[PDB]
Amino acid sequence: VRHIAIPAHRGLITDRNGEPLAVSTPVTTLWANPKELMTAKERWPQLAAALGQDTKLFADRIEQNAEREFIYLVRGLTPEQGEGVIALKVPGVYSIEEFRRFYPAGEVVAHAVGFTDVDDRGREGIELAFDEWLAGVPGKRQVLKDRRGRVIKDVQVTKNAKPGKTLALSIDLRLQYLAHRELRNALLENGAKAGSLVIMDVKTGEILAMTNQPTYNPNNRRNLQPAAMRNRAMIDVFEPGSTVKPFSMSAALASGRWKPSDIVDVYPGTLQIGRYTIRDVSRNSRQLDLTGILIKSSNVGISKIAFDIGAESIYSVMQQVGLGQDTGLGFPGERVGNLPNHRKWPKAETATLAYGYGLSVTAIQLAHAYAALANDGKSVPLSMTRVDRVPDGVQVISPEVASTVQGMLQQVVEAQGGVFRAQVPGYHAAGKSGTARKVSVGTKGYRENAYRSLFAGFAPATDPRIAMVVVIDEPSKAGYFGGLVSAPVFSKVMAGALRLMNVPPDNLP
Ligand SMILES: CCN1CCN(C(=O)N[C@@H](C(=O)N[C@H](C(=O)O)[C@@H]2N=C(C(=O)O)[C@@H](C)CS2)c2ccc(O)cc2)C(=O)C1=O
Repeated sequence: VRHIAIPAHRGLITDRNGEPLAVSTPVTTLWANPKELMTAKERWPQLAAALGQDTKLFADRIEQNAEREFIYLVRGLTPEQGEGVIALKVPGVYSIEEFRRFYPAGEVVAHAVGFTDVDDRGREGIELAFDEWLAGVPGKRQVLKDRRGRVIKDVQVTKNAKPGKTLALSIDLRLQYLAHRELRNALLENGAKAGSLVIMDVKTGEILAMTNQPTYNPNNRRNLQPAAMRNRAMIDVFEPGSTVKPFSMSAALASGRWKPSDIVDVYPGTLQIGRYTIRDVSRNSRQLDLTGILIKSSNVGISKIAFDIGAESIYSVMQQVGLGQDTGLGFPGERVGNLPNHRKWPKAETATLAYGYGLSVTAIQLAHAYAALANDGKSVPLSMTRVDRVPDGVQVISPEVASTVQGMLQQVVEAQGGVFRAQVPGYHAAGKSGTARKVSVGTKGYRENAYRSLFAGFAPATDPRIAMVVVIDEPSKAGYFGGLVSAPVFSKVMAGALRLMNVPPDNLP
């Protein structure tokens, strides 16, 4: 006598509130004993029709396997259409109860959640990451044959399978939906080719939403683009441009060489460093103060400061806030990125670092860096499961240096000539826009037709609760600046995010 393994019930995956994101539904599998089927050949065409198979090819198969002990007829029928075949009473055919995954939210959380293969085994996303947790231990039942090789059902020897454990994600489904809508809208409005949006609780390190475009339906995956399956927020890296200037500025303030009211001469909006040149886009002034360097996004201005304080001070801050650093999440295919070191930093590499080039980070890392800045310089570890206690973070930027930079970032949103489209009705919002040329397809240089539109920020400025990053690849029909393309998305999603968490408005009306 032999065994057939009976599969375990895979553990439920939910959002932070209990909304189901991946549930295992019962499905029927039918197998047969050819030694018995060959005695009821008259019933084969009826059976084959009930299985939706060709009557001849079905017969061909049962014939070739006549001497065999055990064969599958079909895997993964519904419980209704499955027991339809059982009701035909055909001798030699039996049922097994199996499980198949279903994803209620579909493409909205597909990238995060991932999916299981045909055998209900985790293969992408959280399904793969927490596969041990979610799987459980399968059982088994013994099949009992008699004197003539017929199997009997009246008696059953069974070891019950142990069901998998429930997993509550950090993601808020209500907030994911909102984030997914707006990123899709922005991507279609601007004719963009890809995008990512990350929402994080700055206090708990929880990822409240993480969505990407293009996406896919994990319930129907026939013919699928590899590009559509990428969780770009964790799997793809980019040079973050001027969105890392507040960290350069943090290093400046902490060095004791600079104060907010210092002025810097940025004339004529260019700075030649040997065989290469630094350029300011808005060459509208000769002199800017520190806040003005962020507002007008002066690459020349921040470069001069970097020469004064040195790259070592800048590199440390960026490293402490998590840029180019392991997140500790353990997501499948997740990228650490690259924050380089040189022993002795030349001026060119010192400058480009100061305004966010030469380093590569993920959206989740950028959002994590802004969360520390938002949480009074107190970096807290990332989590994609529901957090039951506010964890021990690390004070990476000084509480005072943080408040200053918080104030400065609030100005780039609210001050004149600032990123006014990032403003949130009823809330004081802080953040920084960015526009960056994409790196050349396998060459030293950069593209000049392809841009990445960035906006990173947090709100409310009076007591930051959540931080957000928006990234849009290759906008192509309605401008391309970050404060034009990414900022409106930030504004839209942040507005909804805050009210959904019942955050009190601090900027009336
Ligand atoms: C090391 C070599 N290398 C890499 C490429 N490279 C870059 O791509 N630079 C970018 C660049 O500075 N963008 C700025 C930024 O980051 O914030 C500003 N963003 C804005 C925004 O609203 O968000 C604006 C206000 C306008 S501008 C830029 C320049 C020209 C453009 O036609 C568009 C964007 C460099 O500078 C550079 O030297």
